[PDB]
Amino acid sequence: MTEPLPRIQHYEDLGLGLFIHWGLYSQMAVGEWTELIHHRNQHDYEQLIKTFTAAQFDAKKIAHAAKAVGAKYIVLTTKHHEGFFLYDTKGLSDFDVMHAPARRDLIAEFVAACREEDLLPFFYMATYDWHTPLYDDDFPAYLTYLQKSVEVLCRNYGPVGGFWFDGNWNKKDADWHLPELYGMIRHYQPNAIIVNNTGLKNRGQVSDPEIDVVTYERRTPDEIYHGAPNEKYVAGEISITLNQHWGIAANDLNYKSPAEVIETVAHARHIGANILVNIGLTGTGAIPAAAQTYMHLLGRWTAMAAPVLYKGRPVPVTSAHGTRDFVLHTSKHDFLCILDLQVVGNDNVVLGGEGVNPRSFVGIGQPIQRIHWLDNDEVLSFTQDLDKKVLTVDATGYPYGSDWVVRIAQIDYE
Amino acid sequence: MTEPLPRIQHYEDLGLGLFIHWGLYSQMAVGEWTELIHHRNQHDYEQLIKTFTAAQFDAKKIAHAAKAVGAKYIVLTTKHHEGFFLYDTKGLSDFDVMHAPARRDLIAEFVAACREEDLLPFFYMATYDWHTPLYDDDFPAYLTYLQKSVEVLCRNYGPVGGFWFDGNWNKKDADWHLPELYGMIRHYQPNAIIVNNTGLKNRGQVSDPEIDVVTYERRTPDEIYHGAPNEKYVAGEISITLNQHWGIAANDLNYKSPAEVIETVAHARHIGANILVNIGLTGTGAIPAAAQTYMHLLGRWTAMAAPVLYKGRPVPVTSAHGTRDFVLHTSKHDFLCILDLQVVGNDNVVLGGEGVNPRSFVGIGQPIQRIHWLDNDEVLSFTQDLDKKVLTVDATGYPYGSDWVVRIAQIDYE
Amino acid sequence: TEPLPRIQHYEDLGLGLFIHWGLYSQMAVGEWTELIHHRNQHDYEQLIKTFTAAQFDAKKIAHAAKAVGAKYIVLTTKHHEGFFLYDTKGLSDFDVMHAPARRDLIAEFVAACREEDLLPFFYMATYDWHTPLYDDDFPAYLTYLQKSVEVLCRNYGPVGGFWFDGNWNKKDADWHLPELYGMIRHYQPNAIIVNNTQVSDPEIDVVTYERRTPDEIYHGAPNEKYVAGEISITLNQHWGIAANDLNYKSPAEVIETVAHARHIGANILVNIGLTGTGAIPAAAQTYMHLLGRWTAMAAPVLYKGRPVPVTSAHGTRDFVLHTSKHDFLCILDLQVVGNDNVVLGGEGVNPRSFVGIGQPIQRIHWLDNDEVLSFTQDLDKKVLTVDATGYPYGSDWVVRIAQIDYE
Amino acid sequence: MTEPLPRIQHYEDLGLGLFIHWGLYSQMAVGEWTELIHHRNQHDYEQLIKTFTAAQFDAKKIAHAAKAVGAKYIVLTTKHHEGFFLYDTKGLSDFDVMHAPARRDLIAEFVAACREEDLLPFFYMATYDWHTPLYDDDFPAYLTYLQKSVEVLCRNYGPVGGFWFDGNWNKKDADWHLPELYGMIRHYQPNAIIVNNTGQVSDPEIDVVTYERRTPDEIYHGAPNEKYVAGEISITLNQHWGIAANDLNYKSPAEVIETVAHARHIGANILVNIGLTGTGAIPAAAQTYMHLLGRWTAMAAPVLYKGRPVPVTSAHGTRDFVLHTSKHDFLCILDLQVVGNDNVVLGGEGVNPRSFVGIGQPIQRIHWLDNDEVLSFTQDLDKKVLTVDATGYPYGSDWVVRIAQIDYE
Ligand SMILES: C[C@@H]1O[C@@H](O)[C@@H](O)[C@H](O)[C@@H]1O
Ligand SMILES: C[C@@H]1O[C@@H](O)[C@@H](O)[C@H](O)[C@@H]1O
Ligand SMILES: C[C@@H]1O[C@@H](O)[C@@H](O)[C@H](O)[C@@H]1O
Ligand SMILES: C[C@@H]1O[C@@H](O)[C@@H](O)[C@H](O)[C@@H]1O
Repeated sequence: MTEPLPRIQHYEDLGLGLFIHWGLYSQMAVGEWTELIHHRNQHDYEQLIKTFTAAQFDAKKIAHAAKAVGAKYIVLTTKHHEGFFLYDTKGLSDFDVMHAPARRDLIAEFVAACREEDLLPFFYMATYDWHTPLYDDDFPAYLTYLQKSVEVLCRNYGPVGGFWFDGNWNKKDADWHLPELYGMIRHYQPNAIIVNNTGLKNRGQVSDPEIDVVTYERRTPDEIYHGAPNEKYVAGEISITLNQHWGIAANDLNYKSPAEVIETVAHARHIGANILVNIGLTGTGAIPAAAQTYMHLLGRWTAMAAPVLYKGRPVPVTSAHGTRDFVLHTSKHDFLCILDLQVVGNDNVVLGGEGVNPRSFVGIGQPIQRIHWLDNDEVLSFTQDLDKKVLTVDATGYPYGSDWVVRIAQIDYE
Repeated sequence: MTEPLPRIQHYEDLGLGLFIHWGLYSQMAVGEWTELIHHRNQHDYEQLIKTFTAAQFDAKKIAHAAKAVGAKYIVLTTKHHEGFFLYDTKGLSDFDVMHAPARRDLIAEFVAACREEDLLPFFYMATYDWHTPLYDDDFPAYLTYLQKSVEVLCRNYGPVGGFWFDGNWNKKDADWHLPELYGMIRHYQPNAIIVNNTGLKNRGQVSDPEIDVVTYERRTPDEIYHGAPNEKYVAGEISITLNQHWGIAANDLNYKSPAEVIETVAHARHIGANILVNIGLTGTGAIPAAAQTYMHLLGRWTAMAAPVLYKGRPVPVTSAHGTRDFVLHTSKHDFLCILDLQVVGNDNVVLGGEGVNPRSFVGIGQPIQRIHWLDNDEVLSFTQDLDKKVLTVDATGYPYGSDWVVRIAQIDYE
Repeated sequence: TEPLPRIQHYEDLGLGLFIHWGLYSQMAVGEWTELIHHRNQHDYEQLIKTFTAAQFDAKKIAHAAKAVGAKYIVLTTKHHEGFFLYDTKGLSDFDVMHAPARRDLIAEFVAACREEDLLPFFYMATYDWHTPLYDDDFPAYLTYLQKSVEVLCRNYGPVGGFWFDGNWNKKDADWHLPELYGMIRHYQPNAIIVNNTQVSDPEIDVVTYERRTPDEIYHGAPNEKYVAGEISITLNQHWGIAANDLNYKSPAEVIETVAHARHIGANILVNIGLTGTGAIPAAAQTYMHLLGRWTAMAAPVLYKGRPVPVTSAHGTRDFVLHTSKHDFLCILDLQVVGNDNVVLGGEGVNPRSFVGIGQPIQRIHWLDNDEVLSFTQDLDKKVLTVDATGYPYGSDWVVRIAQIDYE
Repeated sequence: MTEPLPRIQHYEDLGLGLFIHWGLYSQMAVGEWTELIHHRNQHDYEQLIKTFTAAQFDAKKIAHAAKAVGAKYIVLTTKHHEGFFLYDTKGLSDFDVMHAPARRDLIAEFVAACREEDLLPFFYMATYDWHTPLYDDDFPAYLTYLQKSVEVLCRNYGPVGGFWFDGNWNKKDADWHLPELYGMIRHYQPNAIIVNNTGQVSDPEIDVVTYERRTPDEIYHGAPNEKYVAGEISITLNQHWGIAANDLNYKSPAEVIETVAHARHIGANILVNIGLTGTGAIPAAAQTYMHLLGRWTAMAAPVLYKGRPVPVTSAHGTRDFVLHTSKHDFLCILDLQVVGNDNVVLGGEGVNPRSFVGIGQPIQRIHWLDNDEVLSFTQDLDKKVLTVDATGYPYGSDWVVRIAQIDYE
């Protein structure tokens, strides 16, 4: 029964973010966990620092691509489990980009590029670290090292959109000293969104009062947890990757369809969450061609969906038996999100979408002036039963040559 | 009881072809049927000839891309329903590429490029034509025009891999004079494969003795028809497009997953058919970026599957209850094609593929020396019951960093 | 093309009861036992000596048909095993007159049907395992088959129909159907002829279909004779009784299949296998009582209702049936209504739509309890949307039927 | 992770029980919740006591039917939400069978019948009660009334197999004084099984938790260092527990068999429910299900009682599973077809390899329980793989869940 604090309300309006995984692992192109899962010799793996040139990393291109896909923030891996830092740690560690041939603070380039495009920069930081022996040998000292690495991020790069922490699940029973860590963040970055990824086995959990967002990794839940009754509201976020891996994986051919990606983005909004779509950069920091294809396709959809994608919120309006349709609410309009439509041919050439296609909703109590598809402005016919709050629209199929996967009709009230 | 003629045997070894739709419709990017389905003014639509530059058509790059994806032939639209010819009709018509600014016989460039890459060139020819008034006003004269247009293709381009006719379904009861049309083809191109697409309502029918291949458009059948029992054997072919349209359609976002494309290719081989994977070129003749992504991903799979994709054939060996696995036979080996595998993590991090995974097959009666995955040469453990012809393998999951969608194990016999 | 009167009458029957009873019934391991279990023929045929029919009461069978809402009964007069349940008058010694029963069972059956206003139909297997003629002299077999049918055509008065089964065993043979059906037409001009095998002869009235045929059935060519259709269901996996077949379908599935038949424009036969001595088993009685509650409720539409070009909205299994005065919405996948405290699933407003109704509606009500439903129409697009309320607590009809009353 | 108490171990060996719903509601045949859900006038509904004759209740027939179906206990509704008691409450209430024309202690008849058949009598008791005003108007006094009603059951009927409490879910936040209620039960009936249908372990004295029918995974047996608790699932034949004449939505007999097998697989007991008629008879429809289930449980007798879940999984895409006794393993195999022949193809004809992972011991022989046919098999002992040719049913039979006994070397 609490409502979101302004910065959280601002976060929910972001809607869609791009997740970016890039580290030393990227050179191998066999997934970001390669060092542990393939049981590599650490010394040999860590030699990858010597060929980390970042020769194709262009933060401007990345920010441009995020803008074009309709993303409003980017979460970049500043340090993954491998423990290599993509920024200047100022003497905290020698395992950082300043000790690689790249010799560029990549996080500085990233934040400048985000600002030029009006995107919020978010920093992913692994809390489970494979590089520093402090992790197992002196946990209290490890917490200090982690906190210092975050402190550098809080003080050297201007205002930060958010932090995305990951790895506390590796030591479920430890005292991670979150009030000190989060408190430090609140001191230097009062407006930052704090996310703690509590991992696959503990979905929806709030690990500290300072947490703003709970995560659902890889897969969508049925409902988003918004925090205990009477406590601070926390937002939710789902994250998906295009194939089975987060870092680039050259021989992972198991990509989701573009259509499924569109349905997952719409679905997140339906259940009241943001969604992160992940891409893994190449070894040298380029967006791979495959990811570019997905971004172009999703980008066509998000441009069409712009009136509702950001401000639209769940509302107690359900769809009729046997359909996957749903409704989103802004302060001026309702929007019918309609799935499973077909292309329209003509009476001679039948594509599937030709016949009258009544789609009903329960929970709309106000007389409607008009309804129209966002993609082409066609006006739909509809009937209402105001007492039972029933709306029925004839959801016409796609014009030949197009197929939006999730089609959106805007409702204009009297 | 008949066996395939040599040319048809050669056809079945092709396995995979690339279908290419390119015409005036391409400039509009709203599907190849746009002229009819969107009720365009014919005069105005046909003005698209004036901006047909083919400025980005490079037959060499196209043939190279076909070779890299593992295709062994290409079917190119020489004339679609719109009735515009991509070749020099030598006085038959003014509605051809020689009267467009391109001024290049595109079919000549195509055939030369195919030959350099050892690909068979196939010519798609629409028999239902929206351009010539002969079609409705004087059908007998239309048949003469169609036959002459095919005759030009038969005499001016060297040996032709095949012809892919489409549109007889528009007049199911007409006499199309197939003996004369196919007799002419047999005269000039005795070795050509003749395919007649009998359309969605008439799957797998033989419209003349000269037909070599029956088609199944868009969708896969349960069984491939090989002709009436004592008659000429005919091969089968399934055709699929990446989204919902054959020509390019910019706002059709409803793409199939790469994984489904891989499964459909494997499936086609399982049931004893070739498969055509379709791309629509841009207005100026380029392979679009999205199609390139699919070709790169499918290309990794077909390179791995090369030992079996071409020579492999269906064999009476079935898989155990509840699996989608199947077997292909070459003269030296059997190959287990195994679906629904997961990635292998480790003891600590579980991804799904870790446990022993017994997959059984019924119909293998010969003792086996060894079994190994094509992708990494790992040796699989197995047991046999020779009397009941049971084989059981432990189908290990993918090494982290990879996912082949359909994984293939080669059997080596004693 | 218009159905002949007898075929129009047939389609109004709607539901029939199929009865399988033969020597196989004594073994209670399915009607194909002789062939599938590779039994010694001589030994199997000895079952004639214990065929007493001690518990066969044709009146109880006719009563069970009436209670289930069936309008005809198809009885196995001779199955593949080749034993005749009637007096063949010298054609064969392998008939009920040579068994201890010593009763013409078909005569008792026809009298019982008549008393209950039901049509008697005779199943006759054309694939026969008894007579050596079948393999050793096919032309003479056809004569024997025809004679056995002739006895049925001439000794019992007017018959409802004949249900032939087995031509599929020899798909390429000449069965001499014009002679066989011509003989039937001579003695029994009004009888329905069904062939369980596509139309194999002009005299066929009804073809059989697979119970899961999705689409409305084939009625023959535009200028040809109209042929009706029929689907069949058995309660478990076997037609004759099978004591250790526990794989019974749900009553709900049986109800759905009966409704589905009407939706695609077919009759439906529900099968029971009698015990060795001719009794209806207790399990079959349970199904009859449950289906019988449904068919009594559905009576306004079950007989006269016909398919009509009105489709249901996306993701629904709902369908419409038409009589001359009314349309009926047949609505599936409803839930029971509890309250605010006790949620059973059927509580919320439940809009179910249909496309193809162009006339203004006065009133719509459920057949089971007369509750009036609210609805809206778009007459131009022919859309109807009803609030299909869920079942009153304590009931669940599986297929619920709403009658439409027009203005 | 501790070992079950003797009484609980004995409970798990019961395997299958019959649930029986019978009360005043039965006379209306529109479900057991009719009084509340149909918003009936309380005074008028409660008049049903005057026609409660029990004229067709025969506890002996009920116990016989339970025995024949292979059930080892019966849970009878002694008082449902309607609040009418099927036993002599000895002055606690006038709304009991002694004030109805029946004038017979039905629970006494029930316990005697169970004993003659070697079945454990269990008493269902609704804790959510619609009759007494105490329930809403004076909850502390209600708890006393409930406890007294249970006390009568604990002192007047000899040793009681168990109690099956239902209704605490109506007031999830209330203090139900379970230490006192269960403490009283422990005093008079130390060996009784206590089940609380929570709609979680609500008190240390609970022996059995109830679970959903469709629970996929092996059940929760209590926190790691604490008392082991058993599990139980329930199924009814249609949508209602009391009789409901116009509820035609019956499950298939096949689904009932699969649910019984499934309960064993997850390590639970299962209750199959029947609702008696107004006058206390088993309806004909219920009899059909019991005859069918009975055929299956008689065949499954070697494993149904003593069989327990074990870490042996089935191959990809099958629903097969394994149960373990001290002498044998049993393969429970689903989705088989009938065997015809080459000419008449019924589906079960081909070799049908079904695999399991987790068996590490060499096997001597495997055979179907229904007909003793010996199955062929191969093993890979290092990877613990077993593959059997699971032959289809002989024509004329179909067991739904077929069971193969494994005999070890
Ligand atoms: C988003 C994912 O979440 C974590 O749990 C990591 O282990 C993965 O590598 C990835 O970063
Ligand atoms: C392969 C497809 O087949 C035909 O039927 C054409 O009408 C389509 O446009 C396309 O070329
Ligand atoms: C109705 C069924 O149909 C036939 O084909 C027979 O072979 C069956 O035994 C049964 O009579
Ligand atoms: C077994 C069922 O369990 C309870 O929750 C009751 O409310 C039902 O009526 C029935 O007794």
